[PDB]
Amino acid sequence: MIQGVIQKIAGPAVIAKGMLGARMYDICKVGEEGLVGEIIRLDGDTAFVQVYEDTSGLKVGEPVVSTGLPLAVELGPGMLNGIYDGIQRPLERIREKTGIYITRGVVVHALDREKKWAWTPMVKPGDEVRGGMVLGTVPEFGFTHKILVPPDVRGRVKEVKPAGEYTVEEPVVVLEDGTELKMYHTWPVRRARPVQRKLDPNTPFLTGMRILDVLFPVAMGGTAAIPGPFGAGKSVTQQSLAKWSNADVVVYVGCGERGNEMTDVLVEFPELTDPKTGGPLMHRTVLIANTSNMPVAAREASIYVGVTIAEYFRDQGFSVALMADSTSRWAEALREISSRLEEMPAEEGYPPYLAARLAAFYERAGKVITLGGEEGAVTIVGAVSPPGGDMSEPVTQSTLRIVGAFWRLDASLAFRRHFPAINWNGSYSLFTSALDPWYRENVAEDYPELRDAISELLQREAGLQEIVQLVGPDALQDAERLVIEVGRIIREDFLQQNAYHEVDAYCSMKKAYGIMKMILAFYKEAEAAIKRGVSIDEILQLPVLERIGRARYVSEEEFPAYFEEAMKEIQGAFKALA
Amino acid sequence: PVQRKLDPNTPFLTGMRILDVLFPVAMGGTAAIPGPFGAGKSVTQQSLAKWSNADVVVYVGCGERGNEMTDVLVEFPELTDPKTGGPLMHRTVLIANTSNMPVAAREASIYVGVTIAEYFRDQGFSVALMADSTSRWAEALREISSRLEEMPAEEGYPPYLAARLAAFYERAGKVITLGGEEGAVTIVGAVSP
Amino acid sequence: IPGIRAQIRFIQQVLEQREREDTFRLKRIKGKIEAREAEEE
Amino acid sequence: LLKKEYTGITYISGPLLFVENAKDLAYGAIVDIKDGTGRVRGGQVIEVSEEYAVIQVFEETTGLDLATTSVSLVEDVARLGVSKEMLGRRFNGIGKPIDGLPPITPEKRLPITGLPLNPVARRKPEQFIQTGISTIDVMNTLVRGQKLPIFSGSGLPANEIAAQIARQATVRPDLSGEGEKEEPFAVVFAAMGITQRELSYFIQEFERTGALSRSVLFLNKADDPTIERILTPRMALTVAEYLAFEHDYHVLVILTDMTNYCEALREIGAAREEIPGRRGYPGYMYTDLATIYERAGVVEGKKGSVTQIPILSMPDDDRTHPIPDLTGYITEGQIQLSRELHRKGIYPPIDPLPSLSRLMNNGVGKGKTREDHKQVSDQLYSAYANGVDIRKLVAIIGEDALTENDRRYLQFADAFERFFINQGQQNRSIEESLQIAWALLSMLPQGELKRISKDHIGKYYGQKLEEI
Amino acid sequence: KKEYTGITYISGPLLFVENAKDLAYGAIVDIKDGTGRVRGGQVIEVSEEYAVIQVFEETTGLDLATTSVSLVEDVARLGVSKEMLGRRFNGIGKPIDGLPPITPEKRLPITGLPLNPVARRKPEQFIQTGISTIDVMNTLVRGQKLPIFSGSGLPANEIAAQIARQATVRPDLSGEGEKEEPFAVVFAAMGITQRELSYFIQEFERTGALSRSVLFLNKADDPTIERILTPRMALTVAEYLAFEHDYHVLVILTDMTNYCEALREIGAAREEIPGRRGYPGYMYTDLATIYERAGVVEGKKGSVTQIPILSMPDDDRTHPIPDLTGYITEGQIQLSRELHRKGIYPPIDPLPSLSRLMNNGVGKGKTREDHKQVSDQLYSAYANGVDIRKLVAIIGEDALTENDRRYLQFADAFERFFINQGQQNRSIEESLQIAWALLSMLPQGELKRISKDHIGKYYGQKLEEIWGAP
Amino acid sequence: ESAGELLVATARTQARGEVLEEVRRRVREALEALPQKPEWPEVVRKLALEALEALPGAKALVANPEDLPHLEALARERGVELQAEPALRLGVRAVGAEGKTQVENSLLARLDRAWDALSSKVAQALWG
Amino acid sequence: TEALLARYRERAEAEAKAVREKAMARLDEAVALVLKEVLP
Ligand SMILES: Nc1ncnc2c1ncn2[C@@H]1O[C@H](COP(=O)(O)OP(=O)(O)OP(=O)(O)O)[C@@H](O)[C@H]1O
Ligand SMILES: Nc1ncnc2c1ncn2[C@@H]1O[C@H](COP(=O)(O)OP(=O)(O)OP(=O)(O)O)[C@@H](O)[C@H]1O
Ligand SMILES: [Mg+2]
Repeated sequence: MIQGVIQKIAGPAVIAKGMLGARMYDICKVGEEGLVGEIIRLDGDTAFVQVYEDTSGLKVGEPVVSTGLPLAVELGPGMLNGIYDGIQRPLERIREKTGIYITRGVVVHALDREKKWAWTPMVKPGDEVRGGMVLGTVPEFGFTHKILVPPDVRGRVKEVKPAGEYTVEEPVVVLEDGTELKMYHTWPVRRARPVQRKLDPNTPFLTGMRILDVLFPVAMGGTAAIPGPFGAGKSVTQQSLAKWSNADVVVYVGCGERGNEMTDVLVEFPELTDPKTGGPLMHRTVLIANTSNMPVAAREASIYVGVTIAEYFRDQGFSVALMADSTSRWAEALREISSRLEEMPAEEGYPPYLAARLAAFYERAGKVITLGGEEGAVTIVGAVSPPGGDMSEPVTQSTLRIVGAFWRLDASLAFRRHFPAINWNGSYSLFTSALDPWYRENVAEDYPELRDAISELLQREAGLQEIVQLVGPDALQDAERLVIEVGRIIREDFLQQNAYHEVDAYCSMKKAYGIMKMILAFYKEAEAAIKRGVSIDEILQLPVLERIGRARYVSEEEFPAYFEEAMKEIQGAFKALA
Repeated sequence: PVQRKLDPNTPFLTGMRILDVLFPVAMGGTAAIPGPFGAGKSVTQQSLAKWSNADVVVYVGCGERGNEMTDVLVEFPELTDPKTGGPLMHRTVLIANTSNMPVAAREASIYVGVTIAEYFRDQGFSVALMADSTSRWAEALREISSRLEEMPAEEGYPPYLAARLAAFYERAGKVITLGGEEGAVTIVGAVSP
Repeated sequence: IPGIRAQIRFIQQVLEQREREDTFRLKRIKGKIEAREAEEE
Repeated sequence: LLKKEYTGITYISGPLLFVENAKDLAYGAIVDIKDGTGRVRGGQVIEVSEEYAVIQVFEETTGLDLATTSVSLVEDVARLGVSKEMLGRRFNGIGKPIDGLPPITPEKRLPITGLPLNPVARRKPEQFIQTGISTIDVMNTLVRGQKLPIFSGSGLPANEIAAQIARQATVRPDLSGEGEKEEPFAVVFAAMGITQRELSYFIQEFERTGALSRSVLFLNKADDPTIERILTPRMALTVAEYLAFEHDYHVLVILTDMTNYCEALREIGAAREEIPGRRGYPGYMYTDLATIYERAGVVEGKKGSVTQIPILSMPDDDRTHPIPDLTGYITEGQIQLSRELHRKGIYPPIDPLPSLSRLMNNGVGKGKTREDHKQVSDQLYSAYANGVDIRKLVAIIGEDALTENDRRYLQFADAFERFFINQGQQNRSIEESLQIAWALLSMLPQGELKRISKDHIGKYYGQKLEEI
Repeated sequence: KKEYTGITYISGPLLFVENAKDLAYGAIVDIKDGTGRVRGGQVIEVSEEYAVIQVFEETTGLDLATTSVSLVEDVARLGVSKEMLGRRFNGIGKPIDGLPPITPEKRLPITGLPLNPVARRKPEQFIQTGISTIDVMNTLVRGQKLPIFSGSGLPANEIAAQIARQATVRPDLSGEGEKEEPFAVVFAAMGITQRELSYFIQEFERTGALSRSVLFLNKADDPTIERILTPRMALTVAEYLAFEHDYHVLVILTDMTNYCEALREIGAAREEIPGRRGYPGYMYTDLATIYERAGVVEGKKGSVTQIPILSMPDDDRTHPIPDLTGYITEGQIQLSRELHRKGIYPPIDPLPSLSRLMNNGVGKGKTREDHKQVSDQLYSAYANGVDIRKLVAIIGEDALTENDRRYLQFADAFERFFINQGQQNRSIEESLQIAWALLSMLPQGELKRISKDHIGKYYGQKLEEIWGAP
Repeated sequence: ESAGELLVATARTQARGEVLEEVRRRVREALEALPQKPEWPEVVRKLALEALEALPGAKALVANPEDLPHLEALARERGVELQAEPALRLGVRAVGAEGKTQVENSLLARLDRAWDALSSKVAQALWG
Repeated sequence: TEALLARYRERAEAEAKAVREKAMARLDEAVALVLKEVLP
């Protein structure tokens, strides 16, 4: 390879010499300990390398070797049920190797080289192959993992390996051009994987929660954002997203969280069991963890590694949910790295290219037709934590400029035991218009109008909150009091949802449609009753209200009969009773 | 060069009630009219050009829209000279340097216009000058200073900006010309903060 | 309240602009000194 | 011709690389950089001297080295091949087709840098445009040759308004007395860091309308390299000028997001180590934006036209942010959407108070439209402003403390917001918009109509608002 | 004794030494002038032509002709042992108590390595600090980072000394596994003056807490690099003790603001470009490298707990120092200047404080069972009484609702009895007795946050501050 | 309705592209046979003269071994060398004095560099 | 309907084949012109 020696050490930056021919942004190993570094500047016979780890004890004259390749991840079987650091290093192997502390210079393979796999060939000798086609299938935790030929490789099959047990490193298929294709391939994290075409978002991304699904929906392949106020249930919402969503594989990234929060997420997850199979939820998750004291470069590259893994799984033909825990900490890492480079600050110290990086990261999400002709999609839900709850902060300004939905979390509602504590003011979704045809074809032909009526009812309640604060609910006119009572009914029977209940945690579209239809029918009946003469407190005690209050906690297959009974009770109750 | 400078004891009729009454300007005085975009600096200066008692009007389009000069060219020849009664454009000199024209010419346009105004003053006329925007001249100075690798002072402007501005504004004033005749120059400049 | 919030934002923007200008001047003079020391020798 | 290769690369860092002995490169020339792996990427000379030359790379410098990389000259100045057969074609924002069709045969090669139009060669814009939006047609009249950007926000539907304007744009020759029926505008659509959602919406709307036959799209997606975003408006404007002034087309030019263009310019300047502006932006941003905006207008002695509708998002809705601040100093007026009207469900959420049109006096009046137009617009401005300040007063003292005239102004403001501004997707005639305006103005006594002459009041005042 | 000569440039704190390719980056060197005086130094940049060394102290008598520089250590290391308890140090491990030097069992690099995240386990046990406001409403859990936010003139040092004197574990309340483990306290003081040093010495000596404490004392006039290095020394010693000899360690760091100022000075010394507000851009990483060295480890019985102490410069929580501290840590303790001026000690303000690990370290099997409900009810009642205190001044006391007078009395009693505990030490059960006694002032049925069985178990008691809760 | 003429436009465009690539591949085939044409020794000297005049002060010249005997007389009178090379088919390359600048002159590269200009001429000739 | 789309497909095919037949009479002349121009 290209080899040189150290000429000057000053902090994390090391100057090499004798490295004529080294390529930019390629990973270099500096010193006898093999510390990895990245080239940032070339001039003359000198390369400028940025060491990831600490450089104490190094001396001028130590060897420097360039690997000749940039930063990249290994793509193949065995990435499920795993925990990875910022640059895809298995933490469990590191623990079994160096104990409880992380030593500098540890070398491990992201994909275990010792495990056997049951190879199942799909191709035949003499076949033409092109990047993206399936070469075989390997079973993994109830999944049919398809080995994909690398995207750029095009050629003809020469030799195929019979079905049996083989390791990852063993070459399985050899092409007629002399190229050897094996169970895993490699991809640079900063180049997006190619696809045939990006389809528009036309189907919902079922998050399992009524408020999210009906009022601020996000489509498959869309993007979302969510603040992280303490004590608002953000972790519970993210766990429910991982558990109850449509996504076949879940990817979670920790990009600069506290040590104890990372311990919490790494302890909760093993005890979770998905409703699909009853097996451990960890069998569908890939955990990328980073604490604040870890090297900055790994924290910077964690999101790229995660999104590249999600792209690989999408190319494999799945639907993937990708969660970034706090892009604010990643932005802080990026700002620190930019400060190391002596770059002129743009705004609030942040580098000028931050918006471009955020847009480029968020664009990798979407629904596509893969190179193999299958269908896959990736959805990104990235949380942003402003300094003091201020949305004028540049990171939130950039993110809200490109995302398709926003979920304003709030601590005040959680303080009032309303869960999930997501405000209906400031929150907005841009996917409703595109989802309206799908809703008409799928859930009901009138669902958008029902949702609009619900939204208008909420707005009517919000339009007079000042008078009730001034006067009080007891001393009000019949119309205003009925509006506010129906609003409270909505809030505590359709928007709230219990995460720990056995049958209330997950809600389909038909269940919410029934809830909304019942609410609207009750409201129109109450208006007619007032028109023909009735008191509000007479309305409060009808059994239909107690029936709607128990409209939750019913079986999803028992919902049709319960809904029919509720509708009949609503229609009949307001004629027998005033 | 001039022979002697006199105090301004004659008003400069701009034709606007508020400016002619509340905040008057003299024949040899200087005025500054800053404001945001859409405030109406250009409209005010064009109205001054159309309705004023000055003998000759010099308009400098330093770094502004070309349509503004095009409309002036199209519409002035049909107007009436307030004093002599002839075509209005017969008394107007236009120096136009639009925004997409070379940047370094903004600085030269100001000096060319003010020199022409000084010449017409030396002839014995009462000349009014309108500078469309001195902020664009300041931007050109800043760009040149950046090319010279000078040290910035305030918002990147070179430290000698105020000296240039004072030198430009001090060419105005009612004087006795070297021929013994009387003349004056009135400078009204717009600023785009 | 809105007037106070606007004034606070105005003052913050002015302070940040002044800090940025100071940093730019410092880096420019540092680069000039580094040039005279290394390229000129 | 023959190609000359320079391999004396000395220094690579960030987006810039230095070639040692390439004395013969013209300033601003385009070059192609070839690595050891055979992949060729673009570039442009930004500074050349005897000692070396400075070439800025159009994309990332990953994979480049000082040993085997070589640079080849392309041309002295960036040029573009144009033709009439460009209509219905699609490009990647640098001049490369993406629609899968073979490359076009050039009619000419013209510089994307353009040239300053001679002011004496210009002619004053005169032609009324009927967009079908009352808040625009009546009060902020748009004229062919005018550049009228749109000031919006993150969630505000600026793209929808632009698409509606493209769908409904017409010239109405009958009112002006021309009598000449004219072909519809050719629409040049330029994208800058656009998302897949917005791009899909634009493509689907243009397909449904059927305007793709007359449209040229330069698509620079959000994941496309940022340095290439600089050129896309320049190429779009070059094509638009060529069409309008050599084939007598009437062109409408749409620029999706100048905010991305300004941010890319800021990044390039910060790499270049220039003097910052007010918020880290380069100090020459005014001239750069002018070189793009000034290319619209009409030309004396020719029949074509060019019209721009740039779209930009104000950071944090700040009208004093350098992007809208510098944009407003060049363009003849702007349209600012208000988040409050969007919250109140009004569409389009156009706020008429901070909006302005600087060419309305050219294409409005006797012989072009109804002669009462300007007075009606001015009176509407006055009445709306008084109503809004009365509304601000009401929140303090309560409703009951109002007088009758102030209550009447409040009622007029509410009716204005609920009827005039709010029209949805429907298309309104200019006469219908004037009728609605007069119906609203009927709510006030004849003593209050100070701005309007007696004759127009006598001719048009007295009708009811119940017509709609 | 590989020692170099040939100084070529001295200016301020830096000096250049040529032909020193053997010097390692970050090594510690000794600078000797012609008179035999030896100054310390650290190598900050190594190049082929010369190496750059930053002097610890001033350079009054140095010169280019007779100066000599010799290596000491490739990387900073500190000898550690189980017998460091009861000793004082100047911040670089040099003893200052006049006793003979210790025996180094091993030498450890002070720049500790990060913990493996999969090795960590959830904090589950609390610590009795002896202060009611902290032990009851803002419980500190073993493995937490709970900074104490203080003002300028506020007496934080007294609180630090009181905590160091009164902190202890409560293995009795764990029910099962009733056997105590060794406890130790590591004290780090940065940028203190002579009077504060004397006060700390006297406080640690009069009571006898020195027998279970290790002190790292660095003065304001001492070299800056020593101030930078001191917290790393303290945390290295704490980690060694806790994770080798099964010790429960509590580390108190004083005036992280002084550490931040020293970091700013050093960053400006290395000719590094200042970041936002003049502080280094790598400040977040540097602070994380200090805070994140505490926690609990699977398979080990020891622990390390940190209580950073910092004073907000202009009382601005948006100042970068407290802002980044809030990003990294798990709560804060707020000192109220009004409480200080009213004669209440310790002047802890319960409303703006928070403990984010509080819920997971209290309850059944850990503390008295009714801890969380009592804490919530006390917080709500105090917050409700505070606003009535202000509304009385305008609407009058006679115009209050009957419950409002009770809330007034409750707020006054809470201030005069719960917060204002003086120098006395309180058990957790005594603090909860005081809390229940104070709650008994309110009518029953106004305690929405407490379960009925707990009310029946613990209601009906008069004030115990006078009694002392026997 | 407009989609109907979309197919017409796409079909005509693809047919035009097919015939234009037919023209380009035919001229590519013809030019590769030009070295076999006896006029090739008469054109190699013109090519090398152009390459050498385009780079004042060139140090050496590179060409195929088959063409070296014809260029040998031209090299000495200009005071330059001549280099044998497995590559550089049907062309010559002029290297600079310092070894950093090179000038390439072959017929096939000229074809690509002139196709953009001459595409309009070819289309007009086909469809005049 | 589908009849219109099929008719437009057939007219497109007719136009494309007519263009090819038009260019088949001067393919050789185009080759001669380009070989003339690319030759020095
Ligand atoms: N949807 C929900 N249904 C029921 N309980 C909920 C729900 N969301 C949150 N909770 C309650 O809140 C607890 C955790 O959420 P909490 O409000 O404490 O904030 P959090 O997720 O820890 O916040 P953050 O990650 O922002 O610090 C749960 O254990 C439960 O008691
Ligand atoms: N005195 C006036 N009478 C009528 N309209 C006016 C007047 N002043 C300004 N306007 C209006 O202002 C607009 C033109 O303003 P103008 O171009 O003069 O602004 P400006 O302050 O010079 O801006 P810029 O600095 O951006 O060039 C038109 O809409 C015009 O109707
Ligand atoms: Mg103007």
